[PDB]
Formats: sequence, structure tokens, C-alpha cells
Amino acid sequence: GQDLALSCGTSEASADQDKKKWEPDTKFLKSIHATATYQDPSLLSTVPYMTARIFTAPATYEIPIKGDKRHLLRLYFYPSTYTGLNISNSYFTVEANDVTLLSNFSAAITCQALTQAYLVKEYSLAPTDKDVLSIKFTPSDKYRDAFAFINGIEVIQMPELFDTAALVGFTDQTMDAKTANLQSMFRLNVGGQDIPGSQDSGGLTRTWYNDAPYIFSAGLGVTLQASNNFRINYQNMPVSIAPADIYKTARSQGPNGDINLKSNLTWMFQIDKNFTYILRLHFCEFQLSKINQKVFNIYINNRTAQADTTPADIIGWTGEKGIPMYKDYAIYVDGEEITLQMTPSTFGQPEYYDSSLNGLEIFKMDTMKNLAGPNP
Repeated sequence: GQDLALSCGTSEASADQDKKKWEPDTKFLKSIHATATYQDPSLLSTVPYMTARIFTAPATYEIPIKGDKRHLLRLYFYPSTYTGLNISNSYFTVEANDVTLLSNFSAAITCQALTQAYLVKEYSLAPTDKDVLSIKFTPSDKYRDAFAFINGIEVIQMPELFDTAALVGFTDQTMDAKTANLQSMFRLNVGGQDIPGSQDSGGLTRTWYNDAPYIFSAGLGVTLQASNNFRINYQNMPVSIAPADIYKTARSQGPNGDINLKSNLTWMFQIDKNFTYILRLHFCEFQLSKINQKVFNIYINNRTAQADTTPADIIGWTGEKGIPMYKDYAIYVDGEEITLQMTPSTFGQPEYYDSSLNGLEIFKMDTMKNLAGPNP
């Protein structure tokens, strides 16, 4: 049981900048191949972006999978100039079995908003109890010359890394996420450098990005880094949750407590309205060593994630320096942003007045098997 990396409209194997091996998509199609006229300088590689499969009717890929298990699915789109196609005519839908991923999706308009040359839309699909994963591409019937296209598909089997999340508005409300279909919206290494997929845990090849572009607060904090002899004690936590490089850097508020108290450390993100999101906050304390040295509040969208008499204390939760952990929080959104905020807590008079975060993932959950939002 090996994983798949299909470089779509190609006839033979290729390797990307990370010399990750790709293979052709031909075996799995249940069509037209095109090569993009133009190589944009922002591409990290030729593979799998330069080549595409073009659908003018509905088309289905069927991948053999173990439907017992959850899967990571990536769709790689390169909206560029192709001979005899106007990429501004591309509007289509994509479904993965019963889940709707994309709808009236314009790769062209999306990229022009995000000032990007290419998109990677990634999903985590729940166990299906179906032997095969079918991805169906459906060009829009609401535009006269619609077509669908795809540059690459990966299907990676992954462990059950989702379980429950706390609902921020409320005292006792928890949510179940083990049967949920998710879209990864942001995956950040807070206080750290970008981590390429070839450096990620569990063979999942996720990318963790630097968080600096998401700070709305005036101050950019103070970044912290552990010594590179520092070893992270995962213990029974699965290694797949995140790579150790996440836990060996953090971004904090700083050493002036008087000033810290009067401010919030603020990240904010653009998301799709009418969905519930899970915020996964990663933590590891590599400087302090005991409970009640650093104690701080967490708020998501002007509501309490952890505050009052139960604020965050990393070693309070973990019990020892160098042990990683995470907490999941859910929020429903309907206002097109998600705001994360941190400030220190006076509860228990901690030795310091600071707050710290090591990493952050934001997942979108399906409302009745649909993850599709609008175009920017």
C-alpha cells in the first residue's frame, strides 16, 4: 500500500524540485492533454504545473484506496495560457466521492486576488467505507465555453489526527471531528521559517509557512528559538501531528509585562463565510520550566477560547519542558475573517506576563458534505 502522486497530463514519470516522483494520471481515468505556453518565474518546478488534463464534459478519476482510513487529497492548479483555450472560460466543480470540494471555481480569478501563480487546494477526507475514491470534474453549465482542468492530484493515507474541538462561545460544548471532511486553509510555523513538504512529519509532505504576513497588531512580537541540541519529547503524541521544527520556535509578546498586558498579539485570516472552522494551536515550552511562569488568554473572533479561571499554561498542560501539545477550537462564522488574539492573564499572578504560540492550522469543515466557497 503506497501513496499516489499523479502529474496529470503527462505520459511518463517526472520529479519535482524536491525530486519527489510523480506519475501519469492515465491509469486512473475512468481526454485531452495540454502543455502551458508560459512558465511563470514563481513556479518552484515544472512538475506538475506545466502540464494539464482538459475536461470539456464531466470526467472521473478513480483511485484505489482503503476506505477504512482517512486520506489527504491535494489538487494542484496552474491557471496559465494554453493553446486554443481561454483560461478565463474555466468554471467547474470538483467532488471527492460524496463531498463537494469546489464549485463555480475560477482558478484564474482566485490567483489574481492572491497574487499567486498557482493554487494547491488540499483536503482531508473521512473514512468512506468505499473501496475507491472518485474525483469528478464537472465544467459549469452556466457559461457557454466552460471547461475544467487539473495539473496534479495527490492521495496520501493519513492517521486519525482529528478528534474533538472546543466551541469557543460556550462553557461545556465540544465538537466531534473524526468523521468530518476538512479543507486546510492556513498551515503556519509561528515564529519559524517555511518548512517544505519534504521536511514534514509522517510522510504527509505538508508545508508550514511563516506567520509574519498574518499579524494585524502593531507590534510583531518577539520570536523565540530553542538551541538545536534541544530535543522535543513527543511521548505518546503521534509524530504526524507536526514536525519538531514547529515546536522549536515560537512567537511571543515580549519581555515588558506592563506593556504586554495592555495589548493582544493578533493574527487574522481571510476565510469563507457560512462554515465552521477548527483552529489547531500548537505549543511547546522550551524556555520556562514550571507551572505559573507564563499564563495567558486566548480569544477567537472576539470570544473566549481560554480565559477567566482556566487560561492557557503550557507547562500547566504538559507538565515538563520540551513536551509538545495542541488544542483544537471550533467557531462558526456568519465577518469574512478569523481573528486569533493573545494577552497575558493575571489569574494566579504568574511569574511573567507573556503569551506564546508555536504553530497554527485552520481547517474548514463541511456543512452537509460541501466545502465549497466563492471566488475572491
